[PDB]
Amino acid sequence: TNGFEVLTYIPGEGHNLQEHSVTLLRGGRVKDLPGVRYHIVRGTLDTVGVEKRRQQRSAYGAKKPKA
Amino acid sequence: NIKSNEKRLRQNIKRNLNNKGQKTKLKTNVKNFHKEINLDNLGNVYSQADRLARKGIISTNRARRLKSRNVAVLNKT
Amino acid sequence: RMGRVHYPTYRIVAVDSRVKRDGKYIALIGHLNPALKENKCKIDEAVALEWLNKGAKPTDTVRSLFSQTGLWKKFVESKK
Amino acid sequence: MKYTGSIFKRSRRLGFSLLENNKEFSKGKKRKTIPGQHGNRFRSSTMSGYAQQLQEKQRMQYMYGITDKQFRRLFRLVLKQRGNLAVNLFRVLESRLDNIVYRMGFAPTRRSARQLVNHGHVLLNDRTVDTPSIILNPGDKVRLKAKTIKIPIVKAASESGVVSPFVETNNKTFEGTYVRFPERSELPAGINESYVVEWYKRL
Amino acid sequence: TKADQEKMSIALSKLAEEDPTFKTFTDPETGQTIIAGMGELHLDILVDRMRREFKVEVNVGAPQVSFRETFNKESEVEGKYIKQSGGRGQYGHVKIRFEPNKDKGFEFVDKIVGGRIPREYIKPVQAGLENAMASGPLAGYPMIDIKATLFDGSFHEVDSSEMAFKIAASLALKEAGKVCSPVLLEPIMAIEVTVPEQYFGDTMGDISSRRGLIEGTEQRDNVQVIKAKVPLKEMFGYATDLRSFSQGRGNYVMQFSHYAETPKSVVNEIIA
RNA sequence: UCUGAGAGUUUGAUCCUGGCUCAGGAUUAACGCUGGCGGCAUGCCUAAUACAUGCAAGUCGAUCGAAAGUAGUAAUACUUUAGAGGCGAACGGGUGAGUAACACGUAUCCAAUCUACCUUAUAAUGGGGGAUAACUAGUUGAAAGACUAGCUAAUACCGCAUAAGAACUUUGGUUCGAAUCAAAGUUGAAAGGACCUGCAAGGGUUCGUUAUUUGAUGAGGGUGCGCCAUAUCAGCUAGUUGGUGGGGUAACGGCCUACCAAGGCAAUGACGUGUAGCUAUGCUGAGAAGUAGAAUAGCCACAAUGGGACUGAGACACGGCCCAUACUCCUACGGGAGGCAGCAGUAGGGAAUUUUUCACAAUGAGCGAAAGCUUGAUGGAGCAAUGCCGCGUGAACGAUGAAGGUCUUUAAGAUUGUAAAGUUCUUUUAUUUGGGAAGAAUGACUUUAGCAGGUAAUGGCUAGAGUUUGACUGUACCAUUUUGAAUAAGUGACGACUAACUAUGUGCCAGCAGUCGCGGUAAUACAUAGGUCGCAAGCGUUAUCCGGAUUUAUUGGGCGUAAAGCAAGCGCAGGCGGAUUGAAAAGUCUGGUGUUAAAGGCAGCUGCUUAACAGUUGUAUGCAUUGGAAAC
Repeated sequence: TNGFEVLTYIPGEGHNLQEHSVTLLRGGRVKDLPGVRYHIVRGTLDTVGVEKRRQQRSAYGAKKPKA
Repeated sequence: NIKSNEKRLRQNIKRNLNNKGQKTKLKTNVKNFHKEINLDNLGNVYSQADRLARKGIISTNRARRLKSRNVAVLNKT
Repeated sequence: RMGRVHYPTYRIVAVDSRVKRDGKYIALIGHLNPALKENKCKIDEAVALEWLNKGAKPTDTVRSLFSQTGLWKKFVESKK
Repeated sequence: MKYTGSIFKRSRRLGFSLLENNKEFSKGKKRKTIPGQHGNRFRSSTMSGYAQQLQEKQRMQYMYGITDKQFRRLFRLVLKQRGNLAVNLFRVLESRLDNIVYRMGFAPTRRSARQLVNHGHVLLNDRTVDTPSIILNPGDKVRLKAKTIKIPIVKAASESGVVSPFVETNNKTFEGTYVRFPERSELPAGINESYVVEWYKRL
Repeated sequence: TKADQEKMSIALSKLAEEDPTFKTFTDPETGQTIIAGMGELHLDILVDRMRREFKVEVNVGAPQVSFRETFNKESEVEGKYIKQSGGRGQYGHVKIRFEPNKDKGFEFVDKIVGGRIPREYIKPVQAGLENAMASGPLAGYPMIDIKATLFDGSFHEVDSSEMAFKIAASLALKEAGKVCSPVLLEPIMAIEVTVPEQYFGDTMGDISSRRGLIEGTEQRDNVQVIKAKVPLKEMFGYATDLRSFSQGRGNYVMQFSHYAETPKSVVNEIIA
């Protein structure tokens, strides 16, 4: 919504990003690409997460470990 | 909200007119004294301006300044 | 009030009736705790005389307390 | 955890016990190795001073059933007064209600004492006590609220325990009095308290 | 507009929370609002209550739906992977006769009897077809329940990275897939219409115009509840056409019958 | 008693200069998973963007005329306000856009300032006139109202006279730019109300009016020093600078004006530009210091934007007045009404930060003599894991390890694990029944007695008893108060950095990450399973400032080869300097005094079951005067 527009890296197994979707951008850094220092944090207004990852569930937004 | 502000809205206008009248007669006496300097004019100025200085129209500081500046030219004769 | 919710506080403070609470003032006369009232109050008994002698009479809610302490008796000596 | 509900694992991993030794009663193998499954020949991956400092910190903390943030709060209050803070930390920690409750022979474990205290089964200074987070002062007694004196556990364990030398009690009326501060050479301990003092860098 | 869609969603969630008189569906086909209406007036009330209050510009769209796919049984394909990349050798040579079936689901058949390709290299490329069965060679229409039989294959002993296999799997399947000229599979449904048997002429004519099979009536002993086989591609307008033909006296219910073979008049519309 | 933690990384290996990250605390905080409970604290950082509706300061009949009512032929006792008049609306309440400057902070001076209302004493409260609202009448209209004639009253207004003291000018006493004290000329005061004693008589009593005299209060005014960056901002400035005369301000002054005259400030950074509420302080650091200036408190700033002015002691006024501008609302289109950066609340933005709440019980304010009235200040409630803190999901017996998972992958056995199965005890919390306080002995009212200048009395002050005020709360707390462990666990990591390892799937692919980097057929580094550890009703994730970091080095670094000694020289100003003596003491050293608010840092104490907290007892740099010391 502000002036600058930038790149980001999509984490997690698979993805739910095709095109034209609103999402949440968070600070960070990835050491594989030039200038990509942003993270699209999953579990946001539109993108769903890696439904399974119970070891890491604060990131890669997922529910509680299966009952 | 407010219920009696219009009271002061209409109250001051007539009082302001009265104060304008007092100020105008004060200025008339001052001009009369300025036309020619003599004791009777200064006495009339005193008798008609001390009452104004009594009430809250012109503070006594300005009245004292005015009479000092008048008695200066009175004593310049 | 000042201090703590459900545990009020009001310092007996010398001030003139011009401004709000907890602001500019002149002297700190003392304090009273209404949370435990057993006829006791922090009063200097000397500076309050100077405060009373320069106008600015204290808050109306302390007159009975000062009469209990014994300040009115020595203050009304001026009008005697 | 304030109420772990499992202490034998900690005892086996640490080789220590809150009591003298009662956490090995031959219910199967009596093994002093680490619990779980990590190999009986492995010990650890990092064994620096940090590791042993942390190990002693956990030992001391879990010997009392206290949380870490409250431990830091206690250390902060300890920094107020000065002296030999190494033994002063032990002295202040033992001043907690349940510690002296065990030192009174009232109940074998601090967890049992906490369960007794919280449910309203203890009286002190004519006020009901529901927490053991009370800084005990020299010259204070503790009643038992005689309505709840009918607890079988305390009645049975009053005589079958050991009374610390810095506390007294008229166990016939089941009321005890704090005599003086605890000492290092009178209580069973071998903890390197200097490691505890040095480890916490929050202050 | 995308932001228009966002604020429309924000407004319609509240509208559904306040006035329950319609539903809202979002399908993963392309992203479309399937709304429940009562004639055009319902959607006019929708757009009015949206634009006069929320200050939204919006234009309604046409019903967009997909179709399943099934192509002719080919004979051979020539999948080649030639490139010097990856810091090593990249290679792959795949020949598959691709056989769609309507009896069971997907199953993989290994016709590499001599073992010219390793077993450990089969399972990924299998999944590649299973990851390529979602997108066809024309537009991505769903390939459902299709069998794959690896007739022949070859690789490089110290080269031919594994991914290239599945990378080649989509390549050749496209080429012959273009040649195969696939036929569509349309979702055929059943329409139950209760009619007082006094306006059935218009309804029956509209159903006939909508590519259906009608040669009579079947009545519930006092009122006729006719069942008609319908294609989904044109029923949306047919809703209001039937509504106006019967003066709104006759309603219906939609149920999922099955997927049926398509004529050429449907497949000639597969691409522009 | 008090004051300083390291580790990783460039090379075959090593040293060195230098950079980055991790190991620390924290908030005006958010995101994902969750999820007992109390207290305290906190809750638009962005759009000073608009704002629906109601509420946000009124009061005085013991001030006045007019108008209704209760009962009473009349007089009347009381409740009311449409209006006049009096006081107060200039407080309190918020918001940080402009302002980089005597605005703020600090010590000060007003031989330049007013100060109603409160404190002190005093000359006193004399006498008349004309007034106009409401009301009555006539037009207009839907109301809205306004317009036009008539009558009224005062503490409203304007005159008549008396003055201690004041003001003004001459004469004489008199001062470290001016002031004291005498005689004289001149000149100006108002208004009554309530009550008592009296037949009337007058007098007294209470409020209050006017001229004073006192302090205090509050505000204003100029200066010392301190107080952001930028030289890719070299000259800025014309009421600007100064004399004279007048005007004017509350006073002093180009503050304004008429004439005359031409400097002021600057390289020690004007001026221009960018940014910004300042201060006590929050946080970090041992400190010198760095960072932000949320609550809270003081100051100024503005009140849709910009100009003005009246009112009053106090304004150029958050919700007074006029105009212009932009915006917005209503209208029977004649004309009107309006400003939530007051309280909640709505729109929009943003990732995002509360309910369109109960009462003046406590405090304050305004009026009133009081019963009292207004109080969106305030006291509360409620939402909000937003933070801090206590607090629970029980406790004690109970196998050669129940079943089973997992592992041993090869079973024999280990492990999950006294956890469980089972036994006993118990109810914080939960559910039910009862009692149920403090916060308020504050203010008045009425009966008693006393005090005082005083009287015939009535009124003001103190001592005594009774009337009561509680929104919160069925709160807290407890009670043979019923039942029963019952109603209550998560989240990150497990190669090393820094704590804890194994199996299966995955074959430079899917995928990881703050750092080193793992994965090309055995991944302890991916996915997952078991187990383990680090915190905890929270846990982790990104952003901010600090520590680490002597990584802007006064504390506490360098310039030969790594960045860095100008190409060299002459030198303005500045900075720094041979020895002896004297004088004062410009700083310094060292006393006293006054000033550095409150709250807050730190130490002790006290009541909150207890810590969290709050209160109290002290402490805290700096400034100016004053006396010593004269080594520098």
